[PDB]
Amino acid sequence: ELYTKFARVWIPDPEEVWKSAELLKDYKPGDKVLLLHLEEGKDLEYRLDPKTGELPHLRNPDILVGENDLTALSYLHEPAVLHNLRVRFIDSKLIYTYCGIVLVAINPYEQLPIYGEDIINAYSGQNMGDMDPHIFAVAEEAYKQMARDERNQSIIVSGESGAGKTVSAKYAMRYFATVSGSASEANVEEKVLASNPIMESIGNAKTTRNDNASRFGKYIEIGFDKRYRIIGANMRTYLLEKSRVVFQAEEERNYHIFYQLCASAKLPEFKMLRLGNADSFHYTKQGGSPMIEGVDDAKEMAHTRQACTLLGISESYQMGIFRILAGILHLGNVGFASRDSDSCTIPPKHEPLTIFCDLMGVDYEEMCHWLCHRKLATATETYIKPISKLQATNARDALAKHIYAKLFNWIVDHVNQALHSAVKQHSFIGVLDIYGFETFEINSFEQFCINYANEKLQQQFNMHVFKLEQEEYMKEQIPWTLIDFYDNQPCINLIESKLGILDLLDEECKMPKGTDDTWAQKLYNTHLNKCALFEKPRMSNKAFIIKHFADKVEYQCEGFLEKNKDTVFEEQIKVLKSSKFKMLPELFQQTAKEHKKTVGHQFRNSLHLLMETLNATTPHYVRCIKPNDFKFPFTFDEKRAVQQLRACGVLETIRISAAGFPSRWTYQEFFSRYRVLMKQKDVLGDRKQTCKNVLEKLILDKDKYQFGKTKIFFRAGQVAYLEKLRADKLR
Amino acid sequence: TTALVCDNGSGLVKAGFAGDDAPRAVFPSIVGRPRHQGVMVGMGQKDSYVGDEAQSKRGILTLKYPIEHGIITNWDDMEKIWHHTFYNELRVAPEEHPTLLTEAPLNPKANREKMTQIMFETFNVPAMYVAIQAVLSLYASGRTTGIVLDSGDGVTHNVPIYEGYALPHAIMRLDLAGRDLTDYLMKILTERGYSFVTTAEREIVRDIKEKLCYVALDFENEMATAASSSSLEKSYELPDGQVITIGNERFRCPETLFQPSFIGMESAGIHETTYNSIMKCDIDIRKDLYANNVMSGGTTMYPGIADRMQKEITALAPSTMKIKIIAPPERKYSVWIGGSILASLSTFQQMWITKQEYDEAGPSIVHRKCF
Amino acid sequence: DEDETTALVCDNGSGLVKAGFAGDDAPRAVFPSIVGRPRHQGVMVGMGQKDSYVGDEAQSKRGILTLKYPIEHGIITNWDDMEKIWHHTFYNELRVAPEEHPTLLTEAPLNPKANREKMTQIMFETFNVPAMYVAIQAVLSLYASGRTTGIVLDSGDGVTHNVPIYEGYALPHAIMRLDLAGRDLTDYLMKILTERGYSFVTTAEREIVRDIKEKLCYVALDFENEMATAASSSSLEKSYELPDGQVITIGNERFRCPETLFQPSFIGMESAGIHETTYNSIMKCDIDIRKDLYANNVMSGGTTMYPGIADRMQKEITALAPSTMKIKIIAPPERKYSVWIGGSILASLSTFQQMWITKQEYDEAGPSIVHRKCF
Amino acid sequence: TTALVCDNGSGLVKAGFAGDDAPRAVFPSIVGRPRHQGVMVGMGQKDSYVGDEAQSKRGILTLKYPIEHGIITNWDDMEKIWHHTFYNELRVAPEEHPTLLTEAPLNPKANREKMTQIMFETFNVPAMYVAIQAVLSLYASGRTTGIVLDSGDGVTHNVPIYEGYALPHAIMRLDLAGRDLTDYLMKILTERGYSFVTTAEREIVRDIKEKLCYVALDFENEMATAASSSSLEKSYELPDGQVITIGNERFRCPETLFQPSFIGMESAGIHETTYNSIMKCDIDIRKDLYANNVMSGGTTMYPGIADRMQKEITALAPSTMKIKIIAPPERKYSVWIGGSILASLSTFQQMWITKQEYDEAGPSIVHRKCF
Ligand SMILES: Nc1ncnc2c1ncn2[C@@H]1O[C@H](COP(=O)(O)OP(=O)(O)O)[C@@H](O)[C@H]1O
Ligand SMILES: Nc1ncnc2c1ncn2[C@@H]1O[C@H](COP(=O)(O)OP(=O)(O)O)[C@@H](O)[C@H]1O
Ligand SMILES: Nc1ncnc2c1ncn2[C@@H]1O[C@H](COP(=O)(O)OP(=O)(O)O)[C@@H](O)[C@H]1O
Ligand SMILES: Nc1ncnc2c1ncn2[C@@H]1O[C@H](COP(=O)(O)OP(=O)(O)O)[C@@H](O)[C@H]1O
Ligand SMILES: [Mg+2]
Ligand SMILES: [Mg+2]
Ligand SMILES: [Mg+2]
Ligand SMILES: [Mg+2]
Repeated sequence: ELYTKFARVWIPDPEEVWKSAELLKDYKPGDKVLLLHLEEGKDLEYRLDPKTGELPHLRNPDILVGENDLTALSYLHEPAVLHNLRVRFIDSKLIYTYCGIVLVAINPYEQLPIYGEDIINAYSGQNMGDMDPHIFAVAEEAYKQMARDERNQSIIVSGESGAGKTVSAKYAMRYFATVSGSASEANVEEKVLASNPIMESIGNAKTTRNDNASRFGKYIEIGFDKRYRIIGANMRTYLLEKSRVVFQAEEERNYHIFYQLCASAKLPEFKMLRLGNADSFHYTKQGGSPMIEGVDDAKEMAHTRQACTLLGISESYQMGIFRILAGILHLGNVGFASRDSDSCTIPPKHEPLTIFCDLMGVDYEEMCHWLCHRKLATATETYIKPISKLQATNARDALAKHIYAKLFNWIVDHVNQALHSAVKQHSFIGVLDIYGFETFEINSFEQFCINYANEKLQQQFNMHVFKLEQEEYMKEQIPWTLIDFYDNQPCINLIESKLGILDLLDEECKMPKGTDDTWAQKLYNTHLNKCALFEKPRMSNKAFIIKHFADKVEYQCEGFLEKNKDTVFEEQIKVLKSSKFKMLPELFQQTAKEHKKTVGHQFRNSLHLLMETLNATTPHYVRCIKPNDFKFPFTFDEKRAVQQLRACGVLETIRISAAGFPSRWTYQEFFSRYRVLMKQKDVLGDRKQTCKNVLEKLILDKDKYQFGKTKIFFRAGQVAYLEKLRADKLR
Repeated sequence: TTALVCDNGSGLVKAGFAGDDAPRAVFPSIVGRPRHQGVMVGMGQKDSYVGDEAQSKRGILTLKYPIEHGIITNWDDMEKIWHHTFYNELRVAPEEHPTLLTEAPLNPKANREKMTQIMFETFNVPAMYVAIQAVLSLYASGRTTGIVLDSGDGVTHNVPIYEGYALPHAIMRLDLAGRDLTDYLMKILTERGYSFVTTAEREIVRDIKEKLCYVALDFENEMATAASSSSLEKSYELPDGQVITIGNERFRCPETLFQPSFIGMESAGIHETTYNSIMKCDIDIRKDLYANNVMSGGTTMYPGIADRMQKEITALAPSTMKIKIIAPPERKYSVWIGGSILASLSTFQQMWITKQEYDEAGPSIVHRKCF
Repeated sequence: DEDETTALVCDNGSGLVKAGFAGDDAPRAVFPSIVGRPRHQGVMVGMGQKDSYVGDEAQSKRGILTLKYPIEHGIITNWDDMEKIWHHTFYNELRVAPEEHPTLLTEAPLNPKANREKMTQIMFETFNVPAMYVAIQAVLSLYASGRTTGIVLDSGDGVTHNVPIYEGYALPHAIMRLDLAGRDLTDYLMKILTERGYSFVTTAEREIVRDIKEKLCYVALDFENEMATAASSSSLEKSYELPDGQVITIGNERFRCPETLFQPSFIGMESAGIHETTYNSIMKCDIDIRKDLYANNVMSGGTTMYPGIADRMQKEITALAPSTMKIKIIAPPERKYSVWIGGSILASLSTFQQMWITKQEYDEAGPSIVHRKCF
Repeated sequence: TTALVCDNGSGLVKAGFAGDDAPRAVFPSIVGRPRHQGVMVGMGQKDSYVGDEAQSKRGILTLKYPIEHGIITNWDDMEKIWHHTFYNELRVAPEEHPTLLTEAPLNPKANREKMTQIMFETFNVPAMYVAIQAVLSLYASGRTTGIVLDSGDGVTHNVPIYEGYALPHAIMRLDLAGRDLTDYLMKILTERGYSFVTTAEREIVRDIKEKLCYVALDFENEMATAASSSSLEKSYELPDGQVITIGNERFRCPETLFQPSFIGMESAGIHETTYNSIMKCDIDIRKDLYANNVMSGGTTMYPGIADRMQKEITALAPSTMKIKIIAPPERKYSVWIGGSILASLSTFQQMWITKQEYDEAGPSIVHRKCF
C-alpha cells in the first residue's frame, strides 16, 4: 500500500484549505480509522468514508516537489499543485510557473528586477525549454515560430483584475521591441503606454470585487517586416459591455470617464458644458457609490488629457468628446410623462432636453416629437404612431448605448492613427488581454456573456492541448487513441444553437407579451429534462443553472430580457446625423440591420469574429493569478489562490494531464535514477532493453506505462511508487 | 428544526411552521386543467395549475377536488398539492422539518396509510404524524372538557371529550357540509331563473353563499317576513357586470343544517346529533358537555347559528342544565392553531413516527402510534 | 446566422394581396387581387396583348380589359388564376424562387376544408416549396395588437369575422363569421349614387366607385341626426371630380353606405349588425372572461378604416352591455396590414420552426395533413 | 264537460281533448312576422302568422320562437298561440272546458305563475292545472317505477320515480337539446361549403337533421368507415331543386348528446346524467331503475340511440345489473298521451285549480296545489 508511515497525506481545513499529515501506522485494507501526525502533534485520527471507502490525497516525494512545471509531479491534485506554487512564491519568491503549454504568473505586488536588459540578453538566442519560466520565454517562442513558419502568432493573457495582465503584456511588448533592437522613428512603446490610460478610462468600470476592471476584450497587433523588425501596431476592441453605459449594479459605477467629467465640472471649460453632479445624472446615480475611496477623478481627467496630448489628438476634439459625453447624460435626464391609450409626452421647455439640444446643435421641436411619437413606413404610405413611456425610455437608452459605442470606436480610430505606419508588415504577433470566468451568488446577463466568451476560448485551448499531445505521441510512435479528448462544445451549443438559451432570449425580446418569468418557463419546458447540463433550484422559479467548465453558475432570470434590448428608430439617428456640430456627422458616417439586432446577437457576432481571428494565428497561453485581496507584497492566501486556479481553468488541464500520461522520462534518465534497483544479472548491453524488462517486473500492469522510441510515459503516482521502492530499499 | 403543520382541508388548505400565530399559507385545494384549445402558436404553456393560479384562469380551466367526503380521491393531484406547499409556497425542504397532518374521525385506514407512505417515499420526511382535527380545535379552545361540533367543506363531526379523554362510541360524523349547501343554493337560485352549471360558476355561487347567507332564529317567522315585508333581498354583481337579486334563499340554504330533508337525507339535524352524542356519554359528565359546546370549522361561519343552535339544544335538554354554545371567532383556522400548539410541546417527540420506524414496521405503524 | 432562408409571408386578400419576407416591418409588395382579360379585337396583328394581366397592369388597362376576382366570399373561385397570382408574387414581383424559402399563407374561420387542402396541394406540387403553413387571420392581427386576451372584429373586402381569445386559448362556439363586407358596401354605393342619376354598370366603373367609397365615406355617430343635417343644412354634398373630369356631388351617401354594417336591412339581410355580433359572441363566452373581452375589442381589416366607426361601436356596445363594464375599442392606424405584420412576427419565432408542414410530410400523409397540423 | 290537454312544446305544440288516442292538433310553435313591405295597394296581410301559415311564407317572414330554454320569452305571442289552439284550430271555447298544461322540472316560479294568470284572466277558464312532463310520459309508458329521460327541443331531464314517489334530489336538468344539434349541423355542413344563415334556412337544416341523422354504436368505427369506405354519403334535394351531399355529419351531429364538448359544454353526456341520477337514488331501488330506463321526447327519435344508450350504461354500471331500456314507439307523443290519461282519470277531478281558488291565493295557487 502507498499508505505507509513515511508517506504524508492531505487533510481538508475550513481555513488552511489543505494541511499535510504524516501516517503513524501502515494502513491495512478494511481499516475504518487512520492515525495521523499534524504539524501541531499526533493528536488526530481519520474516519474513512464508510460508503465509498475514500482515502486522503497522498503527498509527492521530496525529489519531485522541487520543479518549475506541475507536469513533473506524479500525484496531480489540488493540495499538491496549490502547495507547489505556494512554496515557490513564499520561499524562492518565484512568480512564474508552467502547466504544460500554459505559463502561470502569481502577482508579487513588489518591484521585481527580472526585467533588466541583462536578463533579456541572457535569454536571447537560447532555447525557451533550457531557460527558467518567464514572459521572455513565451515571447521568444512566439518570435522564433513567426520567423521559422512565416505565420502570424497570438499570446492570450487572462485572469482576474489587478492580476498583472496589463503588466505582463507591457513586458512581452518590451521584449518584442528589444529582440529586433528599437524603432526610434516610430516610438510604438511610448504610444502604447499613452493609449492604455485613455482606453481604460472609456473601457473599464468600478466593481464590488475591484476599484477598476476592464469590461471588454483588448487586442493589440505588433507588426514586423521581412527583417522581422518592429515597424508599428494596431488596437482592436471586442466584447464591450453595452448595459454599463446606462445601468449600474449596487456598490458599482459607470465607466471611469463619466466621473472624470463630473469631478472636472468646476473648471471654466467644463462649466460651459453645464455638467452638474453624479446624484442628479441618471446613468450614474443608480450605483450608490459615485466616488472611489483613495481616488480623485479630477486628477485622472488631468492625466487622460495629457495622454490624449501625447497621442496628438487636438484639444478642440478632446473638448468635443467631453461635450458629447455631457450631452448623452443630459439625454438620460429626459424623462417622459405617461399619457392615455399607451402614449407619452415631454414637458414644455424641459431643461435637460433644452440643454441637450443646445449641446448637440439640434432643434428641440424635432427631438421632442421623435420621442413623443415614432415613425412606421410601408410600401404605399408613411404613418406616425404614439409611443408608450416604457417604449420611449427603451428607445432613449438604446440610442444612448448606440451613440456611446460609435464614440468609443471614433476614439479607437485615433489611437490606431497614432500606432500605425506607412511601412507594410510582412508578419505580426497579437496580444489578447481578455478576462477569466465570472461567478457570484447572483449572476446577470453580463456574467452570462463573460462565461459564454470564456467557453469559446476554452474550446480552442482544449483542442490545442489535444493537438500538441497527439503530435508528440505520433513523433514518439505511440497510438493517438491512448489519449482521451475532453471538450466543452455541448455547453456552447446549449447557449447559441436554435431554441438554445440565447435564441429563446431573443425570441422573448421580440414577442410583445414576453417576460422574464415567461422566458424562465420556456427554459424549464425546453432544457430541464432535455439537458442534464441545465439545472433548476426546487425552492425557486426565478433562477436557472448552467454547467460551465470552471464550475456550475446560477443566473437570475430577471433583467436578462430588459438588457438584451438594443433597437433604435432610424429617424432618431437621422436628426442627430444632421447636427450642426462637426463631430456627429462623422460618428454615423448595413445600418438598417445593425440598428435592429439585440445585444446578445451583437455579442455573438463579436465573439465569433474574435474566435476566428485567434484560429488564424498560432496560439500561446498565459494565466495571471492575484494571490490575495489586501494588495500586500508576497502575501499568499489559500482561499483566494484556489479560487484563482479555478477561474483560470488550470485545475481541469492538470486533471486531463493526470487522466492520461503526465510523467515521462528518457530511458537514460530512468536508468541513471533507478540503477540501484537493478542486479548485475538484470542489466544488459542496452540500457533501453534493460529498463523495458525491469519496469515490467516492478509494475505488473501494462496500462501504467507506455514505451516510446526515446522516452517512457507513465500514469499518475507510478513515478512516486518507484521513488517509494527506491527509498524502501535504502532503509 | 421547526416542525411544519398543515390541515388537509377538502376545499381549503392551511399551512405554516409550529409557533406561527396564524397559517402563513392558505389557498383553495383545487387543481385546474385546460378545457379549451391553445391557438397562440409558440407561447409559454403549463399542464395543470394549483389554487389561486387556477382561480385566475377559471372557465379556460375546468376545476377538480382531490378530496371529497373528507377522503382523498386522487393521490397524483394530492402529490402536486403537497409539492406546491413545500417548494412553491413555503419554499422549504421537506427533508429538513417534520410534518404534522390532520384527518376527520371514521376516516379509512387505507387513506391514512397511503398519506403516511407518500410523505416518506416521495417527500423523504425525517418524521411525521396524523392528528384528529377535533382534539386540535379543542386545544385552540383551551379547555380539557367539551363537545366540539366541527363543520367543514366536505364533512361535519361531533366529538365529546372529558378530562382530556374522548368517548369513541359517542362520536357522530355527518356527510352534510358546506359543499352540499352550495349545491342546494344553485337549485334555489334556479327558482328565480338564476341557473348555474359549470364548476367555475359554482365558485361564484360559493362566494355568494359566504357573503349573503345567514341562519334564522325562527324559520316560520323569517318565511313570513320574506313573503310580507320582502326587505331581506340583496342585489349581487356578477363578474360580467349584471346584477341578480338574492332573498329568501339567504336563510333557506343554511337552514338545511337543521332540516336535512331539504336535500332528501334521512339524517338528523346538527343540533340533534350534538344532543344524541351528549346522551351517549355518562350522565354525570353531560352537564359539563352542555356547558362547553364548541363550534368549529368554516361552515359554522353563518350569522345567527350560535343563538339558534342554543334555542335548539335548550328545547331538547332538561331546563335545569345551563346550555352554553362557544364559537371561537377564527373558526376557519382553529384546527391549524391547535396543530401549531401541539407540534411545539416538548411532550410530542414520542408521537413523531420516524422514517426508521416506518422503514422497519411498515405503513400500519401509524395506527399503532395513534391507538 | 444573419441568413435564415427567411420565410415568405402573404395574406390571400379577396380584393388586395400583401406579401414580403419575415422580419420586414411592412409588406414590401401590395396590389389588387384582380386578373384582367381583353374583351376587344386586335386592330393590328402586332398588338399581341398578354392573354391575362395582373393587378396594377390590369388597372392601367380598365375598359379595354374585363376585371375578374379569383376570390369571392373569402373562398377561391378559380385555382388557375390563383396559380397566376402566386407565380406573379414569386418571380414577377418579389423576384425569388419558392423552392428556397418556406411560405406562410392565411384564411378566414369557417372556410371549407377543400379550399385549404387545394391551396396546400398547389404550393407543394406547382411551386415545389420545401415547407408551408396556413394561419387564421384573427390570431395574427392579435399578435400585431400585442395582447394575450381580446375579441377581434376583422372586416375585409369579401368577409367579416368575430373571434374571442383568452390566455392564448379560443372558444370555437363563440366565433361568428359574417358575409357582409367592403364589396357589398361598394355595390350598395352604386345603387344609392344612381338616385342622383349617377348610374354605373362595368367592373372598371365599380373600381372608381370603390375609390369614391374609400375617399369620401364615414360612419355616423347618430344616423337620425345625420339625416336631419343632410336634409336641412345640406352642407354634406362633396363634388368629387371624377378622374375623367365629371364633378359629381356625394352627400347623404357618405354615411348611408357604411351604415349598412350596423343596419344590414338596407341590403335585405336577416343577419344582425356588426356591434350585435361582437356583443353576442362575448355573451356566448364564460361569465368571468367577458369583462376582459369588453376591455379589449380589437378592430382589424380594411373595411374598419372608416372615420367615426370606433366611437359609434363604443356607444353601440355600451348600449347593449351592463353600465358597470368599461367598454374599450382598440383601433390604431394602418389596420389593413395588421394580419400581415402578425404573419411576419409568427414566421420569425424559433418555436414556430418545428410547426412547418414539410414537402416530405405532405408526400407521406397526403393533403389532409394541413387539418392535423391545425387541430 | 270534456277537459282540454296541451303540451307547451318549445318548437312543437300538441293539443286535443282528454280521451283522444292522439293529439287532434299538432303544429310548430312559431310566430312569423313580415320583414318586407307591401308591393301593391290593398291585399291586406296579417301582422303575425301562426305555425303552418308561417312555414308556407318562409323568407317573406322572419320566424320567432315564444319559448327558449324550456321557458316563455314573449307572453303576447303565447297568448296568440293559445288563442289559435282554442278557436282557430280546435274551434272550442276555453270558458266551457277545463285545461291541463305542462312544464319541465326546475322551471322558474314566475313562468308557472304568469302561465296560470293568463289562462284565468284572458281565456276565463273555469278550472286549470299544470303537470310535469316526466310523470305523464311515465304514465304513458305504463310503469309505477322507472327513470324517464324526456329529451325535447329545449330541455332534457332524467327523472327517477319508484312506487309513484319521485326523488327530487336525483332529478337532473340539461340545456342540451334538439335545437343545439340543429345549430351544430349548420357548422359541420359549412365545412363542405353548405352554409346557412336565415331562420327559414334553419328549418330546412332541421328537416335534413330529422330525416338523415342517426346515433353511432362506436364513433371511432363509424369515423373509420366514413373515411375509408364512404358508403354513408346520401343526397338531398333543396327547395330550389339543388342537390347537396351529406355524410359523416349524419352521426357527428347527434353524437353531441354523448360528447357535449363538441359545442363547448363542461356538462356530462346523456348516459352519464342517467347513471349519476341512479347513483344518487337509494341502493335498494337502483336495480328497478336499471331495468326501467324510459326514453321520451322528440330528440330520442334517432336510429341506434337505444342500443348505444344500453352499451354506455352497461359500461358504467356493475356487470350483474340487467340494463333494460324501453323506447315507446311514440316517444314524441308520450307527454300529451299521459296528460290525456290523467285527464280522463275521474279521481284527478279534485286536482283542478278553480277560477274562485285562483282569486283566493293570487297566482301562487298552482304552487300550493302542486307541492
Ligand atoms: N510582475 C509584477 N511585479 C510587480 N508588480 C506587479 C506585477 N504584475 C502586476 N503588478 C502590480 O499589479 C498592478 C497592475 O496590474 P495590472 O496588470 O494593471 O492589472 P489588471 O490588468 O488585472 O487590471 C500594480 O499594482 C502592479 O504593481
Ligand atoms: N363566512 C362563511 N359563511 C358560510 N360558509 C363559509 C364561510 N366561510 C367559509 N365557509 C365555508 O366553509 C368551508 C371551508 O371551511 P374550512 O373549515 O376551511 O373547510 P375544509 O377544511 O374542509 O376545506 C366551505 O364550504 C366554505 O364555503
Ligand atoms: N380607408 C378606407 N375606407 C373605407 N373602406 C376602405 C378603406 N380602405 C379599404 N377599404 C375597403 O375595405 C376593403 C379592403 O379590406 P382588406 O383588408 O384589404 O380586404 P382583403 O384582405 O380581403 O382584400 C375593400 O372593400 C376596400 O374598398
Ligand atoms: N325523428 C327525429 N329524429 C331526430 N330529431 C328529431 C326527430 N323528431 C323530432 N326531432 C327533434 O326533436 C325536437 C322535437 O322534440 P319535441 O318533443 O317535439 O320537443 P318540444 O315538445 O319541446 O317542442 C326538435 O329539435 C326536432 O328537430
Ligand atoms: Mg487596471
Ligand atoms: Mg376543517
Ligand atoms: Mg383581411
Ligand atoms: Mg317534450
